[PDB]
Amino acid sequence: LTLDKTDIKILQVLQENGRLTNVELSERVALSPSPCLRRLKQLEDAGIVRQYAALLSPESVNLGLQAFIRVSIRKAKDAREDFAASVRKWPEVLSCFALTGETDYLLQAFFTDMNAFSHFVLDTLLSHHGVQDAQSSFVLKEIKHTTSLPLNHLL
Amino acid sequence: TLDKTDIKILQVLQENGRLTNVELSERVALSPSPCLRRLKQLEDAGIVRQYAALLSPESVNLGLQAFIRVSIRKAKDAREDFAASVRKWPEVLSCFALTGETDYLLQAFFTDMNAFSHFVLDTLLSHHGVQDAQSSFVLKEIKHTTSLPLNHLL
Amino acid sequence: TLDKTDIKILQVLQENGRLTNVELSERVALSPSPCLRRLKQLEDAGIVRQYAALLSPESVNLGLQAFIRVSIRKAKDAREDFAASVRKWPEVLSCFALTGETDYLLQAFFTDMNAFSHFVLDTLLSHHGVQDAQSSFVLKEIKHTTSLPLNHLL
Amino acid sequence: MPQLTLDKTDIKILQVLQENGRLTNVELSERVALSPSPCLRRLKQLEDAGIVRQYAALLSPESVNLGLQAFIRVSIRKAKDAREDFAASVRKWPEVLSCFALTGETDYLLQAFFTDMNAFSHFVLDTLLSHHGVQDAQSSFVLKEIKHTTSLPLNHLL
Amino acid sequence: QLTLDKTDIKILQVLQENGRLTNVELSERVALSPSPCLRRLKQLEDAGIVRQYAALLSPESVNLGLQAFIRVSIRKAKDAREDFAASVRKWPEVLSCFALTGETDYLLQAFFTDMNAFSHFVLDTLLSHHGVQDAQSSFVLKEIKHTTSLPLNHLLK
Amino acid sequence: QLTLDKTDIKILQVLQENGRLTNVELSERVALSPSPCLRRLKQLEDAGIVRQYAALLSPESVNLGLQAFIRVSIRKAKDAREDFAASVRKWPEVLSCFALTGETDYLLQAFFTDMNAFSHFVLDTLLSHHGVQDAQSSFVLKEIKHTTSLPLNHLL
Amino acid sequence: QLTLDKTDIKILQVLQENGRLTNVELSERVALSPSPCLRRLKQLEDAGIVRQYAALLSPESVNLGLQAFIRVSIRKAKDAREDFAASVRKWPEVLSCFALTGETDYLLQAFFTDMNAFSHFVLDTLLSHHGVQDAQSSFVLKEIKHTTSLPLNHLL
Amino acid sequence: TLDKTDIKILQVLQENGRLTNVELSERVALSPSPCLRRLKQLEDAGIVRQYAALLSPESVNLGLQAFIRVSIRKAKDAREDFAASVRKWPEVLSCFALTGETDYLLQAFFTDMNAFSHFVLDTLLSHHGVQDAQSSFVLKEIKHTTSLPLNHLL
Ligand SMILES: CC(C)C[C@H](N)C(=O)O
Ligand SMILES: CC(C)C[C@H](N)C(=O)O
Ligand SMILES: CC(C)C[C@H](N)C(=O)O
Ligand SMILES: CC(C)C[C@H](N)C(=O)O
Ligand SMILES: CC(C)C[C@H](N)C(=O)O
Ligand SMILES: CC(C)C[C@H](N)C(=O)O
Ligand SMILES: CC(C)C[C@H](N)C(=O)O
Ligand SMILES: CC(C)C[C@H](N)C(=O)O
Ligand SMILES: [Ca+2]
Ligand SMILES: [Ca+2]
Ligand SMILES: [Ca+2]
Ligand SMILES: [Ca+2]
Ligand SMILES: [Ca+2]
Ligand SMILES: [Ca+2]
Ligand SMILES: [Ca+2]
Ligand SMILES: [Ca+2]
Ligand SMILES: [Ca+2]
Ligand SMILES: [Ca+2]
Ligand SMILES: [Ca+2]
Repeated sequence: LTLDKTDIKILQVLQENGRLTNVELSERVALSPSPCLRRLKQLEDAGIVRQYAALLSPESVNLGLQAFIRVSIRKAKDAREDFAASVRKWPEVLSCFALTGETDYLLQAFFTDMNAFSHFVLDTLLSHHGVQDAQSSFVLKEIKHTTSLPLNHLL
Repeated sequence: TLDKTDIKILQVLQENGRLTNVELSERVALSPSPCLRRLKQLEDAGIVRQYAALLSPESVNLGLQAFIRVSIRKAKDAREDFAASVRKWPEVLSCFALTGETDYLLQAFFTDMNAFSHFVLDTLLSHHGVQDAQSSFVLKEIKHTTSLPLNHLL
Repeated sequence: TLDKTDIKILQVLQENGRLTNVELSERVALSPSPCLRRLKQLEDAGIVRQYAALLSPESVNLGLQAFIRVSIRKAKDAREDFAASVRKWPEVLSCFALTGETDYLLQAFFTDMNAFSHFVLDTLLSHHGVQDAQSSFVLKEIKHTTSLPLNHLL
Repeated sequence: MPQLTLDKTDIKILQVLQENGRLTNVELSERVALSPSPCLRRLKQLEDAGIVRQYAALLSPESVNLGLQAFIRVSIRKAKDAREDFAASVRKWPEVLSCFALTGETDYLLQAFFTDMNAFSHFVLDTLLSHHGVQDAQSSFVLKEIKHTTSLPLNHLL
Repeated sequence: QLTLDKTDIKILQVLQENGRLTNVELSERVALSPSPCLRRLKQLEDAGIVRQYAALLSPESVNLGLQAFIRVSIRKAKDAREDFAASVRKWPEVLSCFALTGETDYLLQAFFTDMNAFSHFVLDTLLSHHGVQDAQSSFVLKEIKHTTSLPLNHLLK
Repeated sequence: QLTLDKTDIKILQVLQENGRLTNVELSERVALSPSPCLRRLKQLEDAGIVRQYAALLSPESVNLGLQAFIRVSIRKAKDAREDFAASVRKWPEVLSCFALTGETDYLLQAFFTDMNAFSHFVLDTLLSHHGVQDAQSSFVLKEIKHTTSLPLNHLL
Repeated sequence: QLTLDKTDIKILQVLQENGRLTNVELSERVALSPSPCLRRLKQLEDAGIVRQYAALLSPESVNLGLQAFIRVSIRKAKDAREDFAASVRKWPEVLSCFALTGETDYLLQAFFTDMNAFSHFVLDTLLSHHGVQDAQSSFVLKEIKHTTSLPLNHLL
Repeated sequence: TLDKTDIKILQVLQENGRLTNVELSERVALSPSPCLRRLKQLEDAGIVRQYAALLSPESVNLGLQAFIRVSIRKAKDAREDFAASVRKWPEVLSCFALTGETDYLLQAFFTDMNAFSHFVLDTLLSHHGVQDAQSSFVLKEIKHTTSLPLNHLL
């Protein structure tokens, strides 16, 4: 159905604390336990909540190097498919978007250090047949990073 | 200091963060009590910085996802005011000071191309520190996960 | 050769291509009998290539106006085939071979980024001649008129 | 929305008018399968409710000695109303037909016509660049017009 | 090799601007007897310094109102560089050509009547050539300065 | 305005290659008597067709074996584009200078003895100029073709 | 993995600056006994720390007036990265070669006599090589700083 | 004054800077006494500007080699202050004013990406003269020698 302010605040609270209890959740939305849990399921089935996940600290797991790699695919057949299917099998790459502009594709990957990166790029990214060109930048400082989408545009 | 079981939790949790101790204990092949101290222990540390509900963007009218490349003005204030402003802009999820010709990279979600129009013109570029902005748009999500790779710890 | 009076006709007609022979007789200080000949003499010659209804994009749900900067292959007939193709794509209104870094420039209209994505990925780039493309979108229309300047003719 | 108030014939009106904009209700109606009174009804509503914003004559640039079509990319300055004053001034330049605030490296893109490269030189050096807001300009020219129509596509409303 | 002095340099300075002075005139401007003056100038030619005497026309005056600078990029063959060079030599509208450093392989200086004329060249000749991978051209809005004259002061001690 | 006929142009073609001919020598190839042939070339040079006769020297022969094409950016100011234009005119090592379209504001053609002299130029004088915002220079590796001669077939 | 003692650093600081020193001279700079200076040093050399001792010459002194940096791009063909690598190793005019991140695939530092020398190298060697897709070179106008000495205070 | 022998001295010494005169005097086909005579004069002139020990970065924990393309502010003499500063930063081994888009180029070494970040953001960009910096990093070292070519002197 349509989301009303109640359905939003849930999403708002949950995008920030996705491991709450239905009890805690209700206590933060002015809802009764059962009526809360009903509305959350609706939201889940209707694709609105696509996954509950535990966000780790990159540094905590020795992942220092956060890479933004701008690749450029080949003008060949099934080059964009093979590439896509490949990038889906590389755990070091978390995200991947076909972008407007000079950049054909953009990858956000994590690595131990520059060595790890060098090995990745040289012996896997660039080895892929469909990769024609790669060009990568590194994060010096994380100004802001959240998974929480904006929701005021539904009020 | 992490160990093999300690880790296997993280892999499981990263993908299903809303598990029950009983369930998580099961997978990591632990008992609830010793499982729970570990999972806690890991949070105590900061290994897990948050559990979050991940939303479908289109599901919520946000169809337009932009990566903007901003270049900040060269002044002592410029970097901090801008930093403090971008933290207060909810349509922008991420922000990174990068290497290369791009000084700062912004990830943001918007309702449609018009919404973007008002954001950049009436907020982004209006900010005194913002000297120039240059933006691209996602045509296709090939892959998007939040789960870090962990095999380099084994 | 056009005289000051012919010039006034074309200027009036470029702005209201539906104007009556009478009001035209007025705006150009003439009689409707001769005045009509001047216009006929124009259409018939070839100064006036077309009269058109201009619609408002938003009005018909075309909120996304695109400018695509293509690069054609260095093929004997890549130039021909592509040109033939862009002629049949109703989403692309104009197409120019420019000077500079860009080989061709396309101005075209879409419903939304989705409609775009499908066009660029399944039709633009799928075309054999198209080597690479990079497009930018219209945040704001500061001015847009089909009327040419004519003061250089007096 | 355009599916709530528009039906087959209404969309055939706008297709036919976009290409032959200076007819008469009878002439047009004589081509959409209607009559000189009902056709007017639907027609007087399209241009009443914002659809048909203008009827215009389209001239041949070379015909009127305009043989140099230029696509200038301008970067505005980070003053304040730099963006206002520029916008206001672009509208006063007859040589500049269109002006758009685009995404990408370019801030604004102007489409303009001139007589010859001299005319253009004088325009850029003496006007575009002389304006206080214009920080930089870079311009390319049209070598060959592959396709140019003012008519929008409407098949997305069916 | 020759040894050039004040009086020989002046000869070259004077000639680089007035390539049509007589020997007499030239002899008075540099303060020499016509006879040895002449010898000198022939010596200066005989030494390879004076490559050519030419008349310089005003493009505008001969309806070549549009001057271009075309940054062309040559394909990767072996013969591409030579075929292209040898073809550019035969294009009269193309006056100069230079293999430059940086992102440009070759830079061309060419003159045309107008943009139609240019369009016709680029699309039907330059890009038609098998070696030309890509072209990217700009045009002269204003000629702030243009001289054939080399500087020679560095030679004076 | 002068109305150029088939012969007049020839006179320009032949001159553009050999600008030091004797009026007789010219008479003898243009198909004009020494009197008319003479008067015309004057009509031509007075009209503004023939703007000058110059000796063309060999760069390398005079130790100048480093040709530079500088792409410069001028600061947008009231006293900017003027001052720079006037300065470039008094810089002997810069032969030509063009305000061209595209990403470059100005293109400069300049000759130097070596990379060091260049260095001194750009650092101490080109970039020291207050109008000069940015400089980006390349160098000629090989001169495929260089002629002063304009084409004139378009007038036939 | 290292965490060298407060003077073991010093030895490598001094030796990076005066690499032909006599153990006696080395001792009077780090304030050790003349014997422990071949102990501390023995160890360091006997690891991988000191890769080599070289005489550094003055480029203009040997006529190499033209120091150039070349941004090369490999073909995304086959073993292009190998053949090229092995070839750059054989070109003595090319001192350094680094595979960088960014729009540039490879960066080369080289030295030449004058701009001509460079032209011959580029057209007749670099670009002739099968793997080299495009080259793009800038030159050094002025050397602000140049030392072979690595910073070591991060080990204290 | 720089004959064939003097070059065979320099070729040998650039590779083995700590070469025994006994050995050196052999590798050039000289007797010891006149060999020591030639090298001396070669360094008393300036040909041999320094003898130095070259270390292995990885060995000293400097994993990140990096090329920063600086751009100096066109101020009164930012050019001077910056130069004087860059000589005081030991992390930056070399700095060159190059032709092209790049005003200055710096070659510098660091421990890790964080060290780098600290330098750029708190030292490089904080200097008043620095208008912008863009930096690329060494993925792999195909070749690096301090020895110049000398065949051109034969
Ligand atoms: C798929 C991408 C390469 C599309 C391209 N960036 C464009 O703007 O059209
Ligand atoms: C802080 C940023 C301006 C850093 C810059 N993008 C770099 O390459 O180091
Ligand atoms: C209107 C402009 C300031 C827009 C900006 N250049 C962009 O890339 O989106
Ligand atoms: C048709 C295009 C490839 C022409 C090219 N952009 C030029 O400036 O010459
Ligand atoms: C005067 C110059 C700065 C003009 C500029 N190159 C342009 O194409 O608009
Ligand atoms: C060697 C190159 C292809 C590396 C690439 N330019 C990058 O930034 O990762
Ligand atoms: C002739 C060109 C291919 C030279 C190349 N642009 C360079 O900088 O070395
Ligand atoms: C010193 C630098 C600003 C010089 C500039 N890179 C040029 O090519 O002229
Ligand atoms: Ca692209
Ligand atoms: Ca979408
Ligand atoms: Ca930058
Ligand atoms: Ca809009
Ligand atoms: Ca191009
Ligand atoms: Ca034309
Ligand atoms: Ca911009
Ligand atoms: Ca002109
Ligand atoms: Ca090149
Ligand atoms: Ca030379
Ligand atoms: Ca490393």
